[PDB]
Order: sequence, then structure tokens, then C-alpha cells
Amino acid sequence: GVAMNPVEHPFGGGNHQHIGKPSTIRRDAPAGRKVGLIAARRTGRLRGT
Amino acid sequence: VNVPKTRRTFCKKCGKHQPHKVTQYKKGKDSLYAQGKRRYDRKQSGYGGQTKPIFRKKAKTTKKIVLRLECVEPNCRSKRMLAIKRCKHFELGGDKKRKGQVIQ
Amino acid sequence: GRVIRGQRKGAGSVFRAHVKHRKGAARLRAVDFAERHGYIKGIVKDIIHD
Amino acid sequence: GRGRGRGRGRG
RNA sequence: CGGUCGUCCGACCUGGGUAUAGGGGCGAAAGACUAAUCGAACCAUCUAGUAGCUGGUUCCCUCCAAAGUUUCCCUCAGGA
RNA sequence: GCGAUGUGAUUUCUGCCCAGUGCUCUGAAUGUCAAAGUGAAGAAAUUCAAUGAAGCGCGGGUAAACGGCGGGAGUAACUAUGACUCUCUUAAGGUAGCCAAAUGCCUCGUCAUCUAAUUAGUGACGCGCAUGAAUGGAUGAACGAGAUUCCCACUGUCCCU
RNA sequence: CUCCGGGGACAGUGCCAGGUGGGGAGUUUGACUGGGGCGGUACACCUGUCAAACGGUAACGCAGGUGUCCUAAGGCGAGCUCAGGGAGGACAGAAACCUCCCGUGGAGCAGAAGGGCAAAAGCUCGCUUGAUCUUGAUUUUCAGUACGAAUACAGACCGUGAAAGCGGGGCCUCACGAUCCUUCUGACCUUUUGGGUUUUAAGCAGGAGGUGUCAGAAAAGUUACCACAGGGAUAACUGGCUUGUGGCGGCCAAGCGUUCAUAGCGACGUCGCUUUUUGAUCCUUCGAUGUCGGCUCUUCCUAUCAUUGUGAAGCAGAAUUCACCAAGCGUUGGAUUGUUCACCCACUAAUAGGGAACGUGAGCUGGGUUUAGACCGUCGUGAGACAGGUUAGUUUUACCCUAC
RNA sequence: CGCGGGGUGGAGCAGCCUGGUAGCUCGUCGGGCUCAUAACCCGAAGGUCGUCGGUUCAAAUCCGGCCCCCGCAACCA
RNA sequence: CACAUGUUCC
RNA sequence: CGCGGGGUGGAGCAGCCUGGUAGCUCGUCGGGCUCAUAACCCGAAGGUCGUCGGUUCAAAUCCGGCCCCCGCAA
Ligand SMILES: [Zn+2]
Repeated sequence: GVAMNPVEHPFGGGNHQHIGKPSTIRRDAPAGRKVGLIAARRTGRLRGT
Repeated sequence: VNVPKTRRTFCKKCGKHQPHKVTQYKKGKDSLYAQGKRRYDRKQSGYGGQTKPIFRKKAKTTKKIVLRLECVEPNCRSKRMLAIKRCKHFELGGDKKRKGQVIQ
Repeated sequence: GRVIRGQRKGAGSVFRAHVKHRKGAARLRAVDFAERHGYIKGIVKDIIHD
Repeated sequence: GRGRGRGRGRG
């Protein structure tokens, strides 16, 4: 979605290939916006169990 | 400014000067059944969003202080409004100042 | 204003599953008197790739 | 920006 | 169009049939393609849409004859 | 297995920060609340009062989530640099690596080489305006109608037609 | 007696109510401006000046102040004179307190400034709330309309003083706000609808809650994917005016130059030229005059690098400087950079400076600026921005007239 | 703008509640203890209990008025 | 619970 | 030359808007502890707030012209 254009994706656009918004998103978000890490309880590299 | 809690001034019903109990006037609660409020609520009802303008460009930071007079005569009980020039400071009957004492 | 790729997968007609050469639905045997009380013997004819 | 040049067309 | 070029056994090329139709489709992603039309296709209608903005505004003679100044307006290419 | 993401082979790693904005989790311990319903005053409209879910306010987790990761001074026996030390501050004050780079204004930075002569190129130096670790860093065998520097050969590109 | 099981008065549906909701829809993103943006308010007021002796009079003109503050810093009455200076008196001195003299204001009046004020408008006491209620008229900006401010009055009720008198705010020049809506107050007031009573609601009058863009819309950005109507009223380029800046040349001569101001230099002042630099302005052009360089070619200027003819040196010869006539003839090949500019190598008699729409794109090139695709650094939540770098990016037409 | 809850020793909180009670911790000082900074125990000072008025034989406490703060819910001149 | 270290000749 | 900001014991700091009392970390000096240094303990000094002027009853505090330094405008 970063390389996509901003009309067809909420992550597209900008002069640099960056997201510009937190990729973790609530599942209360509507269609067309609920894109990325859906309802992430813990977002990162997993250590341990 | 400082104003006293009593003031002898003209009374409308009596027709002469009588002492009056002095306090500040306060805005009352807006009635839900007023003509403009009922007109506003019927207009605000349904779809269309906000219909009337909402003031946002707050410019001045003071108010015109209004005194609520009170006739001390037991049978008069006349009330009337009195306007004073705008001031940020206001108090009733406080700290009557002297003329040049030793301050610290 | 454009409809994103994630929304376009719900309408189908492009992203539908390719089930032309699939052999069938992989299910278990339906319940009857045999399963409920006793047993029934079945022969493995052949094993095929789906 | 000052311009591009011109791919004119049918007109 | 010519020469010079990349690939040419696999993410290869191609015919026919079929499905996805416009704030929609589809996109190995270029705001690219969608019948020479795409930062929202084409046809008809509302519609003779509005324009403080440009252009134009059709015969003769006689008489009189200017102003670009006050105030106000989200007023400064305009009005009262 | 499906769907939504970020990075982009192999090798080597993936530093610190949850203060901010997000995401996620616990809750009658509850600060708030609309409709509806309950009780009371009133002749009634009406008013008042308690209750009242979610969402927040509160307390944790998360950075291969968005992202960020300092300054002022003195100091070894020639002098300098200066390990070291004092101090102010934040959530951390940039760790391993890399660099005048597609990233550096000053800048045509300094040194060595390439030249007779090089603001070009390569290799080092790093106080880095404003490098830096999956907003991935370093590496780079093979390859690229990708972008630059040099050499042999080759020639009308040119001498000069 | 429900086809078997599994849930079950819970899912789920209908209607309301609250949360969330750029996923989607509509709209907005002020004005002045020596282009625009940025910065400021010159957008509402007041003082001195501009301002040319009635008045009025502009600029993003100069110097400043303001959106207040005062139960007194308001209103009377009474009593004093201030700033400063001199002279004295234990602590006590330059100044702590007392006394005498001079003292037109040089102090103070709430403030910035101007005007004004001495038995006061200043300082200190006494009493009070004229900072109260209600019609009109006039002045100020003016359209001679409002708001605000003020000026003379009238009717009451007062305050103060013995009284004449003064006072309906602040000694004056400034400190503030329309419609609609809301709130409060005033009545033996009007309607609330076929009549009566009572709530309620709507009226009349007087205050308040504000629009500072201040005669008063409810309002965030980006477009390098952009579009339209226009504007040379308005910018980037050439051409015009000016020469601040740059470059160039004289006068005076204090001095350097061993002894000597002018062989050669030359401080401080001063007078000039130039459009090969940059600034300033917007006059021409936005129904388009193709925006940097390099190559090629033609001509012209002298502020003369070389060559020619001449003079002066602190020119023995030689060499090198300076001055005059002088543009006739020449002013190179290369490394780097798109470069203009710049530096270096070598040769040369010298390797001088410039103009012709910063000569020259229907003559050439597209390297760079300056589209649309991308990469990196900084900034922005974001779309995106960067006289910050890198990469690839269509250069059309003469057959018309003139000139040759 | 409304609701809820808070203002207290030099600082923080308790006591407010069902009114007579102003306490504790950190901090200042003194004494004892330690080899000593510290640690440990006691004592002294340290409050109009945010302000004012009313109620009560008695409120910092009950009520109302004023100032400030936090959370949430709002917004036709 | 801290006790770090002090140029050479006999 | 323009706007925003600072200068204070020896190095760094607080205290100003709401002026009535100048505190603290390191450091200097003296003594003690040790044979001596260090560490530690005890005690004392050092702050015209950059300059000038005004203000208020008083100026580090509020205001105006001016010196230095950090980076900014062209
Ligand atoms: Zn009365």
C-alpha cells in the first residue's frame, strides 16, 4: 500500500515511501480504512513464548 | 472595581431616593419553551446539520457589569438594572482603602 | 474516492476460487443407523491429488 | 515551474 | 519507417467464448487502461446552468454635456 | 488455511526509547452520560431526585506500530588532541556499521593516486547543515538496452576537409 | 405428538437513543500589500507632526499610546502650596527629622502626548453617591445616516456648602458594538383567540450576553496530475528611467617614494562618466516576442594585451614600467566543471576588455534549470514542500513578403 | 455552561462522616546511638483547616455567596 | 555496607 | 542593520510574571582523621545580578537606548 496511490489506499502518497500513520488500526474502523495490523494486541518482534 | 453593598439612589415606584441593597446581576437559565428556542429546536430537528451560525471569533475578554438593585422598604421591593463601564476586576464592598498608611 | 483492493475482493467475479479441476468437496460420511449404533466397512478405491 | 512543451493533439 | 537492440521453455505469445460498468470496474502499481476520450468514459436531459470576467452591440442631423472624488460594504477588476 | 500488512535474494546483524499519537487488555473501585423506565411536588403541561450501558477519565502491554534517539566546560610532565572529570536536561540522547555517498550547505573539504594540466573518478580522514540498522544497516558472487571514472585496440568525433 | 440433532426466550429483525466514524458526501480556507508569499495592521480609535498661519488633506510616512483603571482617581465644601535651591540645628553624613528665606510652576493632575490649572483642576480632611430616573435639540465622522463620545437645555428626586452656586461621572482631546435570538427588570398594561378562571406563551419599554475583518459570514491544507474566465491593473526575460551597488577618470596635496608631493604612488575631502554588474520601478508584452550555456558566423566600440609611429623614468647596454596618436591587423591548443566565471599545463608578439533583444534554437545541441516516473537528506500527522543533490525525459513549419 | 470532587503545619494527606476531637509522613532544631553521611527512638516549633455570611450550647464538619484546580458532558447573539 | 594508592640504592 | 533569546560567587544553577526573606551541586581555603595521599568529618568566605536612566514605598524582578555569544534573515 505504500507504493500505491493515495486515492486507492490509505497508506499511499508522499514524496517518500512511508506510511505516515500508525499501521495498527482498530477493528471498529470502517471498510476502506481497516488496513494494516488489525486490532493488534502486541506489535513487534516476538521474544519468548 | 469595588462597589459597596448599599447605595441610596432613585426608586422608580417610590419616586425619590431610597437606600438600595447592591449585588451583581447574573444570567438566568435559558427556557426550553421560549419562542426562538422552540423555533431553533424544530429547525435543528431532522436532517441538514447545523442550520444556524455558531459564534467562534471571541474578541473581547470583559463584560459590562450590571448591578441588581433592591428596595429595602418592606412594601416596595422594586428591582431595576444599572450598567457600569467595563472592568475586569469587580467586588462588593471590599477593602475600603485609606489615604497613605504604612504598607508592607 | 477509489475503492481499495481489499474492498474489491468481496464482490467476486475476479477473485473467486478456481474450482474447475477440483475433484469435489472433501467431506465425511453422512450420519445414519450405521454410524450411530454399529459400523460400516468401506474400501479405499484410490488416492488422488486435489 | 514554467512549463513542459506541447503534445498538441487533434484539435 | 530504417539500422542498432531485450527476450525467445516459461511470471511465454495468441484466436474465440465468457465475467467484472463509471465515484464503478480493473490495475506485477504508471494516477496507468476502461473503443484515438481517463486526477473519474460516452449519449440525452435539467440547460438558453452562473459569471463582479473578455468580445461584440446595426440610420442621419441638431442641442446640452461629464467623472475616475466623500462614506459604507469579506469592499480593492464590483456595487450602494 | 484464509484475509490485512511492512521489508525485500545469500552472509552478518537488527542497539536504545511506550514521554507523544495510535493499537490492545482489566474494571461496578468508579468521575461522567442519552433514550427508556422508577419515585416525589404541582389542577396539569412541567419540574426535580435516584438508577442508567457503551465510549472515555484510570491502571498495564506493545516500537520487524507511526516514529525519535542532546548541550555547556576543564583535564597526562613542550603544545595540541585528549581517555578522564564536572554540570544542565529529557522517553532514549545514534549502538554495530557507513560516508563529502543518489544523503555534506560550507565545498572545487584535506591527504594519496590517476593527468603535462582534473570543480571528474577511486581509496582513506569524520566535529555527519541534515548517515545509520526490516521508516532496514553493511556486504555485493552472477546478471542488468540502469548511472559514472580510467586503460588497450579501433576509427573523419576532430585537425580538415 | 413434533424428521433427526445442536442452540434458544439468547441470537436475530423493526423503531428510537448515545458513542465512534475523511470509509464516503457537501462546503470553506478574510482583506490591505511598490507582484504574490512571509513579516506587520497602516482593518477600530486617540496625541504631536506631515499640513503649505480658517477648516480639510495621502503613503506598509515619523514619534507614541489604547480595548483600560478608579467607592474613588466621582460630586460639593473647607484649609494649604508644589518641584527645586540656599542657610542653620546631638546622632544626621550627599540625603532620616525640625526651623527660616527665595521659589509663575520649572511639581502634581491614573496613564503616552498636547492644551489647561496656584486662596486650583494640584495636596490634606468633612459629608455624600448628579456614576439616579425621563422627554426632546445640537456638535463631532457625516451621505450631513447610524453607533460611540460630547455640548447647551427642560421636569423630578437628591448630594454638598452658611449661601451664591456646582454636580446627572473621571479637567478636555480616546478606551467601544446593528438585526435575530436569549436573560433580567418595570405595569391595578395588551393578546393567548367561542366565553370565564389559573399556569404558560406571545407583546410595550428600559438594561445586559457580540460580532476586534470592530456598519457585525459560522470556516484547515495541498496539487510537480490540475482545470476555466480573465489580467501586462500584477510578477519571472529583453527593452526603457536611475546609478544606490559595481567599474572607470579628474581637482586639492598631507605624505610615501634614501635626499624629492605629483619618475611612480598617494590619505582626507571633492567633482564626474558608464550601462559589459547588481539593485529600484512597472512604462511596453500573459488571444505567447521560444526562458542558460556551448558550436558556427558577420560587423562594430576603445576604457590599447600585442604590432606601428612617438615622448618620460630613480631607462649605462639589455630588459621593464608610465604617457600620446592609434581599432589597420592579430589575440591560441588543451585537463576539470552544463557552466558564465574560475584555476592549471604548454606555446606565443600577445594570449585585452566588450556590444549588436545579457548577438545568434523555422542555424545546431538538450548538458542544467523547469512538467508528468523515480531515489536519498530535512520539514510536515497527512496529502506534499525544498535558488537541497541524483537519474530518464517528442526541440514542429518557409512553398509567403523583405534582406543577401 | 452543567454535574461530580478537592483546596489544611514549610509540602503532602488524615480528621469532614453519625458536629465537641487540628493527627501522621517528609522537612527545621535539640538530646541519645553509630567509626561516620546515613540508619534508629524521644522531645520543641510548624494550620485564618482556600475566603465570607448564616445555623447550632458546639462546624475546619451543615447550608448559601466568591477564587482556583481535575475529569466528563455540552454550545443559534 | 568502603578501606583505593604511594620513585629509585644498602 | 532587522526580529525571538541569554549574560549572575571560580564552573554550572535556582529565585522575577504575583517585588518585603538571596538558597543549592561541584569547587577554593582552614582544621581533623592517616606515617603520607585519596575518601570521609567539622567550619568559613565568595552572588553590584551587563551599562545607563526612570518607576513603585523599594528593582535580579517592570520598562527604553546600548557590549558579547550561539544559529537564524539576503
Ligand atoms: Zn423603593
